[PDB]
Amino acid sequence: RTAYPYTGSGYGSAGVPYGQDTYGYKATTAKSITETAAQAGVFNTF
Amino acid sequence: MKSVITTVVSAADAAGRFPSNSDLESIQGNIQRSAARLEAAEKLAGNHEAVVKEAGDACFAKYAYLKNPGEAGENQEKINKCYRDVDHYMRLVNYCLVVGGTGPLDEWGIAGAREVYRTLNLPTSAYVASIAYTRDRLCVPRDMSAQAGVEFSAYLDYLINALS
Amino acid sequence: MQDAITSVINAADVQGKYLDANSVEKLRGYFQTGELRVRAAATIAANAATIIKEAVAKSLLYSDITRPGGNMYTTRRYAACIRDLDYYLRYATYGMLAGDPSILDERVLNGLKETYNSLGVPIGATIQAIQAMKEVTGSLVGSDAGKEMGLYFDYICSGLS
Amino acid sequence: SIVTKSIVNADAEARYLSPGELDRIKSFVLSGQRRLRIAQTLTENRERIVKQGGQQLFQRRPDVVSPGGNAYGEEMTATCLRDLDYYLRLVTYGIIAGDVTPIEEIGLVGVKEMYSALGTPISGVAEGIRCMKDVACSLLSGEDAAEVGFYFDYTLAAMQ
Amino acid sequence: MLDAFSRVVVNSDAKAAYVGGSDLQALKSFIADGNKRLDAVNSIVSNASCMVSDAVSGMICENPGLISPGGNCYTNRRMAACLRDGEIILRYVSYALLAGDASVLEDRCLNGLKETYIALGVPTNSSIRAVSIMKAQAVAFITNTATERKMSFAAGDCTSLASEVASYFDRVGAAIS
Amino acid sequence: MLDAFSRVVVNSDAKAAYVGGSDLQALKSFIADGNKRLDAVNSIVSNASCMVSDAVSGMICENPGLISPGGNCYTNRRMAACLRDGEIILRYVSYALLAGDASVLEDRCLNGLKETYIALGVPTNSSIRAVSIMKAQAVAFITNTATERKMSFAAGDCTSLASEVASYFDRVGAAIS
Amino acid sequence: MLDAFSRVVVNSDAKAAYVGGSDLQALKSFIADGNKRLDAVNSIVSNASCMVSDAVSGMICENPGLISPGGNCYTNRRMAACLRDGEIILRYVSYALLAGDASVLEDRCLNGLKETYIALGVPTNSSIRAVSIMKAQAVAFITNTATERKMSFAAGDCTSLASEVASYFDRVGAAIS
Amino acid sequence: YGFSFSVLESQVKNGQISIKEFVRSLGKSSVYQKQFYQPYVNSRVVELA
Amino acid sequence: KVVDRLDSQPSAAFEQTKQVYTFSRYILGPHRAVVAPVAMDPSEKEVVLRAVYRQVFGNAYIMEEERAELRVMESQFLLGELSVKELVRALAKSSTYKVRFFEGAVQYRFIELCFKHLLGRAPDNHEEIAVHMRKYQQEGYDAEIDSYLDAGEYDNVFGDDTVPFLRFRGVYTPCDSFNRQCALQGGWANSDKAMGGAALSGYNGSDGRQMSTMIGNYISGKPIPYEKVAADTPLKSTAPNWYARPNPALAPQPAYVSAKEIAELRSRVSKLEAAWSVAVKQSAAAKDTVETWRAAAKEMAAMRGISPMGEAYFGGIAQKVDNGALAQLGNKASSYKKYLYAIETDEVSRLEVDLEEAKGQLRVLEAAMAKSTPMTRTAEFKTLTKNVAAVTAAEKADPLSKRPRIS
Ligand SMILES: C=CC1=C(C)[C@@H](Cc2[nH]c(/C=C3N=C(/C=C4\NC(=O)[C@H](C)[C@H]4CC)C(C)=C\3CCC(=O)O)c(CCC(=O)O)c2C)NC1=O
Ligand SMILES: C=CC1=C(C)[C@@H](Cc2[nH]c(/C=C3N=C(/C=C4\NC(=O)[C@H](C)[C@H]4CC)C(C)=C\3CCC(=O)O)c(CCC(=O)O)c2C)NC1=O
Ligand SMILES: C=CC1=C(C)[C@@H](Cc2[nH]c(/C=C3N=C(/C=C4\NC(=O)[C@H](C)[C@H]4CC)C(C)=C\3CCC(=O)O)c(CCC(=O)O)c2C)NC1=O
Ligand SMILES: C=CC1=C(C)[C@@H](Cc2[nH]c(/C=C3N=C(/C=C4\NC(=O)[C@H](C)[C@H]4CC)C(C)=C\3CCC(=O)O)c(CCC(=O)O)c2C)NC1=O
Ligand SMILES: C=CC1=C(C)[C@@H](Cc2[nH]c(/C=C3N=C(/C=C4\NC(=O)[C@H](C)[C@H]4CC)C(C)=C\3CCC(=O)O)c(CCC(=O)O)c2C)NC1=O
Ligand SMILES: C=CC1=C(C)[C@@H](Cc2[nH]c(/C=C3N=C(/C=C4\NC(=O)[C@H](C)[C@H]4CC)C(C)=C\3CCC(=O)O)c(CCC(=O)O)c2C)NC1=O
Ligand SMILES: C=CC1=C(C)[C@@H](Cc2[nH]c(/C=C3N=C(/C=C4\NC(=O)[C@H](C)[C@H]4CC)C(C)=C\3CCC(=O)O)c(CCC(=O)O)c2C)NC1=O
Ligand SMILES: C=CC1=C(C)[C@@H](Cc2[nH]c(/C=C3N=C(/C=C4\NC(=O)[C@H](C)[C@H]4CC)C(C)=C\3CCC(=O)O)c(CCC(=O)O)c2C)NC1=O
Ligand SMILES: C=CC1=C(C)[C@@H](Cc2[nH]c(/C=C3N=C(/C=C4\NC(=O)[C@H](C)[C@H]4CC)C(C)=C\3CCC(=O)O)c(CCC(=O)O)c2C)NC1=O
Ligand SMILES: C=CC1=C(C)[C@@H](Cc2[nH]c(/C=C3N=C(/C=C4\NC(=O)[C@H](C)[C@H]4CC)C(C)=C\3CCC(=O)O)c(CCC(=O)O)c2C)NC1=O
Ligand SMILES: CCC1=C(C)/C(=C/C2=NC(=C\c3[nH]c(/C=C4\NC(=O)[C@H](C)[C@H]4CC)c(C)c3CCC(=O)O)/C(CCC(=O)O)=C2C)NC1=O
Ligand SMILES: CCC1=C(C)/C(=C/C2=NC(=C\c3[nH]c(/C=C4\NC(=O)[C@H](C)[C@H]4CC)c(C)c3CCC(=O)O)/C(CCC(=O)O)=C2C)NC1=O
Repeated sequence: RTAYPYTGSGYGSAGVPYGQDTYGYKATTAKSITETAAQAGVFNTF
Repeated sequence: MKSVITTVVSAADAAGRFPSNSDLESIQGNIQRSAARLEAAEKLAGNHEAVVKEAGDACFAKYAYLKNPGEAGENQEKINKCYRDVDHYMRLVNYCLVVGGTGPLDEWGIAGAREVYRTLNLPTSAYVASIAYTRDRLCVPRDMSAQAGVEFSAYLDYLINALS
Repeated sequence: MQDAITSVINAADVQGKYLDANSVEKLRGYFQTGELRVRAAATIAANAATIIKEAVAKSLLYSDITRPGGNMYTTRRYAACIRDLDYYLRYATYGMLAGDPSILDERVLNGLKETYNSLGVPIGATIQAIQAMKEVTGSLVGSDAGKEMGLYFDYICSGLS
Repeated sequence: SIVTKSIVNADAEARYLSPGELDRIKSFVLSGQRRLRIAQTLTENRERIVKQGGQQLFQRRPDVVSPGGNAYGEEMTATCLRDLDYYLRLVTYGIIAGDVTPIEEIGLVGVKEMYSALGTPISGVAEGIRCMKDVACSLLSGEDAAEVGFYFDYTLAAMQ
Repeated sequence: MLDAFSRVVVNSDAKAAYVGGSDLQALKSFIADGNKRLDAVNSIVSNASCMVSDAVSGMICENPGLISPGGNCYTNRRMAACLRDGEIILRYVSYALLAGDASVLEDRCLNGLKETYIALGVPTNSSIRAVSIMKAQAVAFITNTATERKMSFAAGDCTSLASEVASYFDRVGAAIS
Repeated sequence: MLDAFSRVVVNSDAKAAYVGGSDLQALKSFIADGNKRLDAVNSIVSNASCMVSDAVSGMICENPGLISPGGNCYTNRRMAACLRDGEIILRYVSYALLAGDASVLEDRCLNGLKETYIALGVPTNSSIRAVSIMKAQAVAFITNTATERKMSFAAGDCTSLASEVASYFDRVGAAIS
Repeated sequence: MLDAFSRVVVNSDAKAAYVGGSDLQALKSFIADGNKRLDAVNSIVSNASCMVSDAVSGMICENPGLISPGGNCYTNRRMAACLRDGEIILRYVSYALLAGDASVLEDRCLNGLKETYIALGVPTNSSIRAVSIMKAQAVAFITNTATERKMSFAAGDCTSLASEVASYFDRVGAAIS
Repeated sequence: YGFSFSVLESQVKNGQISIKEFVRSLGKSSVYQKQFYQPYVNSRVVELA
Repeated sequence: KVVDRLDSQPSAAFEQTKQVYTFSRYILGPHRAVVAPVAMDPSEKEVVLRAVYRQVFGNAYIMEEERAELRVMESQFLLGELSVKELVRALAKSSTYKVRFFEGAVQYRFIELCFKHLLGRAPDNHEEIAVHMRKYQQEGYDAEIDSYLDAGEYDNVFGDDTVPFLRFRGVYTPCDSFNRQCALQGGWANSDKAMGGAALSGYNGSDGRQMSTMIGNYISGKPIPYEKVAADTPLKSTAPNWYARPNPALAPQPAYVSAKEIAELRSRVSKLEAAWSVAVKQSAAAKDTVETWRAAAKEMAAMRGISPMGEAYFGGIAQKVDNGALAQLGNKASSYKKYLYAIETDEVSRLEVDLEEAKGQLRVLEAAMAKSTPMTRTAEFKTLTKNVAAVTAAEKADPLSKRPRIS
């Protein structure tokens, strides 16, 4: 059974949901520029 | 990559000198000669699938014994690899016209070829029947210009002189 | 969505100055190639189906993405490819006329690599297909026109990577 | 299958399954013993159903195999029979699923885009499946040949 | 090592392609200003014996602890090596301006210079200033805005070769940082 | 490096013993089938130039991306290089079968092949596939069950040397993984 | 470095010229003696290439067991790391001298240094000698009482900056003790 | 009629846009306004909307 | 027999370059022979002199101002009565070779420097050094080098005509002899004053100790770690500049490595390694769906062959023939070019690219976790709930020690 399986449902499907997690268009989780850096704890003077 | 730049910056680097007027003059030749040798890099690129098709079957029209069982071109997969290799040698000649020297041939196709063609029992005379057919199918002012046919042929029979 | 003239006007407008000699210098450079781009976009419109048929047969036709288990097995999945490759050859035609790749990332590139990872579409085979599609496009439109149309193909391949 | 689209039908309508839907899921699963026998006949007859399938296909369409035809030479003719092995396989899925839902989303949806984009005459591949149908229904009784042939002609209909 | 012709070869080998009509407009424009590039290398190598003393002595008047005893320009043998790697770097940048690609910069000059300068104990931040004065000089010579020696030229734009030689010194200044 | 006689000598020199009659029953049995060991290692060495091309190209038909541009067995240098270490490994295994002791394999062939193949970018899982095809051939030629060549042999059993040459090939698999 | 004094934002579209909601009063008060502080950090970092080499060789020539083989500064990786760490420490005092407080020094440079130097076997009794030289070096340079080098400052006083920077060096020196 | 909105069936089958997005883009299409906008009056277009 | 003979046997009669030096890394970069001609221009005598000073001093700054003992040994060579072997012997007897690589050097550092300078290779085994240790201590250094260059090694692989070079000889008699080679001749930049650390231990760069690494690799059988043979490395200098799809050049070591990034990367490279071993057993027969009908579609299609050009007229139209070797099998240009596009379209190769890509990302991320106690971390990931526990109380793996105090 092929390793690079895929997404989708119905027939012609590999047993993996759409988008690998059933979400086609995933809402992002990143923050913006300056507070992705604020969380890193290294870009403090920046 | 043996080229016109990488001989004047390999000999100056071994000497430890700046690029003097003897080495800037050598790349002035890379402006006059490269007007023609890129034209033979462009006609060969736009018509590559018909050149190898017209050349690779002359390997099998001359040597018809390759389709016998036990020989090199015995089945479907080994015939497609034999047309693949003439596409490779026609690709490095397109790479050598656009480099400026025999760089992509002496490193990528030629070096080690006499050790793989003896180990895999490929006849190397069958390769030069396909390349020397391409040299004699060349009409000089019809395929390309007069000068671009000189540049394209001089890498072709250099590759013949490498394999024989 | 800016062409070469829109991008030239924007940069000259964003500083609040008129169109000086440098701004018009590039605009004259774009009008010189205006004749080349239309004929390039002319033949590409004619041989749209032929170019895509040549690219897939030359890059990924017989590889094991085409076979069962590969990423392109079912007929819905195969039919999505030539539908998908049609946009790359089409939007690249738009960039070749507009002379600016802003339309690509505006309408193609954004959310694209993030979408193929969701579906599990192989980005490696995708770029190879566009590279092979770029190779046949240089056959039709010529060398310099292929250099122009080819300049937006690898822009798609770069951002899609 | 009949089970999955009788569900998604009643799913969309915000309701459960009627007796008309549940007396047929019931009627289908008691039919399941007879379906596996029918698919079992076509399973290990693919050597004859495909090879005799391409038998009549070339006798009826010599253009596709003649020089210039899409399936010309030792290479394309092998793939010429490969597709018939595909479609013969999907008919075995449709017989066990009791519907062309497996055949629908495999080998039927957007099939004209593929074969038009491959240069293959789509009418020619339709002729191939019809030749397989006469070989398949010749291997079964009349009660079965009304089913095994029944899924082929649906594939014939969608393939043109 | 590569040049600007064979960088697009090994890029076109990555996509198993012929070098067709799309990529040759990148290279026929490269030989279109091929007379401009040789007019830019000639401004570098004609002042190259004077630029290396201009740049190493500019590092000394900024960071004078090098010539302080215990430093790294104190011993007179140790001073004469620092004039040598000012111009070996200028030899390999001028090959990279000549070839049009920074492979010979990133396979011969910077090939182990970072662990060289650690293991010799050379201060790396002063090696940045020895390099970057030669960046600010070569973009003054190629644009011919050097404030005490103007060279004769056919006039025209040259700012692409200025940013190209500024891109090769940043390749040096990042690899030894 | 050692052989099968001198392996039990350093085993007996660790306790400073003489080589007595209780130890020597293996070595007197070792020369009792010493005709079979030369009859075994002749069959590998007479087919060794086709054993490598059966195996390196047998790696190719399993993983056909190696001949694509990018894969590590593409260029005629690389194929002649991969064929070269196809027969270095086959030389030292046939050395190890002849001496009957795996010491000559592990200090001369395999000592540091793993860190070498990391540095060249050689994929280490594919080299197990080159070795395991040569593992299945050397146990075929010794037991004379090769399906397209039979050689003349005296009648009798041989599967001890087929097992010994099998254990000299999984040392190559364990060294580079 | 650039957070050590605050810069006013005067243009629009900023969110800090209008909805700043503050001005930084703790650092608006350190440009009230800001030129005298900026000359003091310029007195250190123009001699920071020479202060670290003098101080590390100062503890070598007073405790000569470190460059003995078996000592903690004999090999080249350890000798390069010892010159690196004094340079890093001299930078972080020069942050804390510039910002006017030791809160940058204690978490980025001193938090987890005594546990590090006992995890590597670094002699803690010798490293506190290496910062007391740099304590004595920095108060010579800030008060301009260095013997071999003077700098042309303005006419004034720089005690209570020299004792400020001497209060950081033992704050280093007890954080590793 | 063999009509096709491959871009819209793309962006809806993946979920990149809603059905409501796919419906609104269908309304502003040109195959729509040629069908239910051009042959009618703004009065009749409102009711057919 | 792919290689007929090694480089240690001399080149017989019929080649200009030896057989191992054709397809090795000899031909790519500047580690070649620059063998002196018979009579030569004093510019060409300076070319062979500048390669000797690069080779036997190992990129050292020879300080051309002095060249103190050099110009007698130069003028014996510029006449022609000194061989290039006898020049490179005489340079290895001078004071400016002694004060660089002998007055501060350990006898492991000195022997490993004479293997790089005089010969090409590295020292192979342990007792190869133990000959040259005992030959120095009983005969002295002047009779060491005389007994070092006049064995059977130098006169075959360089002769008395060519300068020494780094011998990329293809067949390496331990496999670590390639590893210690590239670790000694450390790239195009590093000299041996740098590599032995003679400058940093030096009192103002003068009279410092030439200490050595790799002494643990010559005593015990232990390979060189891969970072010294791939980063500061002559293979970067004689680099092919390919498109190598597993790129052999190591990434620079990242700041702020996390254990959360490694612990999913090790599970990913176990996921691909377990999936590669499944997919490689099904290769080349069951992955080819058109293979099963090749026995019949090759004999169904062997009817009415056409010998000249022109037939299959098909009711009276042209519809001719191609009659080549390719198109008699019906194949096209997209049928031999399908092998070049087998990286993104293959399945077994799809795994082995990302296996070696992610192991190469693992081997620099795991090796960047050699820094533990004061290292400032960061959280570049969004601090999700996925977390492995710290359950390390009792024995979980316990490698089998059956002889716990066996006595
Ligand atoms: C980039 C390199 C390149 C070339 C070298 C040519 C090579 C070439 N010429 C022809 C094809 C041809 N070539 C010629 C020319 C000649 N025939 C002769 O016998 C005379 C020597 C010569 C007159 C000048 C003619 C007349 C044809 C068409 C008929 C034929 O095949 O001979 C073909 C077969 C495909 C075709 O029809 O074009 C090829 C590959 N084309 C290329 O793209
Ligand atoms: C970089 C440039 C480059 C090349 C020049 C070729 C060279 C080349 N050819 C082959 C491999 C081959 N080459 C041939 C070719 C021929 N045998 C014949 O019947 C004819 C005589 C002749 C073609 C006209 C065949 C049949 C094989 C497969 C050998 C085999 O499977 O035994 C291989 C082994 C790996 C493989 O491709 O399977 C290599 C390296 N490949 C390259 O990548
Ligand atoms: C091919 C690549 C290549 C280079 C880039 C150079 C650079 C270079 N310089 C030196 C050697 C040296 N390099 C420096 C240089 C400096 N110290 C400073 O404080 C300044 C910042 C800088 C000068 C600008 C000094 C001071 C030495 C002397 C060390 C010594 O003699 O012990 C060495 C070691 C050589 C040796 O001493 O044996 C090398 C490799 N040479 C090369 O062959
Ligand atoms: C404390 C000591 C000290 C110096 C010695 C100078 C050194 C110096 N000169 C320049 C800047 C420059 N330096 C030169 C170099 C030269 N000019 C020539 O015509 C000759 C070729 C060569 C001297 C032989 C050039 C050409 C420029 C660019 C501008 C110009 O002078 O025209 C720069 C970079 C810009 C800058 O940082 O100011 C520096 C540091 N400045 C100092 O602060
Ligand atoms: C063998 C040695 C060798 C060289 C030294 C150059 C010499 C050179 N430079 C230019 C020619 C030129 N060079 C420049 C370059 C410049 N002008 C400026 O105002 C800038 C200061 C600088 C940019 C870096 C320009 C703008 C031209 C004219 C346009 C062109 O020919 O490209 C030309 C063409 C015109 C002519 O006939 O002179 C030549 C031959 N070429 C060589 O073959
Ligand atoms: C003394 C013990 C000894 C060995 C065991 C071998 C192994 C070996 N192979 C190579 C060198 C190489 N080895 C390979 C091998 C392979 N690539 C693949 O994809 C396959 C999996 C595999 C062959 C089956 C390739 C492609 C190179 C060349 C890389 C290059 O030229 O950069 C090298 C470096 C030498 C050089 O390139 O100059 C060594 C030491 N040689 C020895 O001397
Ligand atoms: C993709 C292409 C491909 C190949 C090249 C072969 C490669 C190959 N050969 C063998 C298995 C073998 N391979 C050989 C090798 C040879 N036989 C000889 O007589 C010669 C000496 C030498 C060819 C020149 C031998 C002797 C065996 C054992 C069985 C036998 O052939 O008798 C095996 C393991 C078992 C198997 O799968 O068959 C493989 C993978 N198989 C393939 O699928
Ligand atoms: C100089 C080279 C040289 C050799 C090639 C061998 C040749 C050789 N082989 C055997 C003899 C033999 N060889 C075998 C071996 C085998 N038989 C099989 O069925 C297996 C296929 C294969 C095992 C791998 C057996 C079983 C005998 C007979 C028992 C024995 O004498 O050991 C004998 C003893 C009997 C005789 O005189 O013929 C000799 C001399 N010895 C040498 O000195
Ligand atoms: C931001 C603050 C900051 C620091 C202060 C240093 C602190 C520091 N030093 C070392 C690491 C080291 N530090 C030293 C230094 C010394 N040992 C001695 O005997 C001398 C007394 C002294 C030089 C003055 C040595 C020798 C090592 C290497 C230890 C070893 O390799 O055995 C390490 C381990 C990782 C590394 O190798 O860098 C760290 C975190 N690094 C930092 O990031
Ligand atoms: C045993 C070996 C040994 C050494 C290597 C030196 C190193 C050294 N120098 C100083 C002491 C000092 N070191 C310096 C440093 C410098 N002065 C300059 O002009 C340069 C710019 C810079 C060196 C490069 C200064 C400014 C002082 C303070 C005394 C003074 O005013 O010079 C001290 C501390 C003395 C104290 O604390 O009272 C030591 C140990 N002394 C030794 O006993
Ligand atoms: C399960 C549903 C399904 C189908 C049907 C399918 C078809 C399919 N047919 C193909 C080729 C092909 N198909 C044919 C077929 C024919 N030639 C003729 O003359 C006949 C009319 C006809 C067969 C009866 C030929 C000649 C090719 C090769 C075309 C080429 O090489 O250019 C290919 C490309 C090669 C391959 O990957 O196999 C696919 C994917 N894939 C699927 O997933
Ligand atoms: C205009 C810019 C743009 C692009 C590019 C785009 C792509 C896109 N490609 C898709 C699917 C797909 N794309 C492919 C493509 C491929 N399979 C392969 O092996 C090849 C590498 C590749 C062809 C080159 C396949 C097979 C699917 C179907 C996936 C599935 O059914 O799971 C889908 C899902 C929905 C659908 O096709 O209806 C979208 C939205 N959308 C856009 O708006």
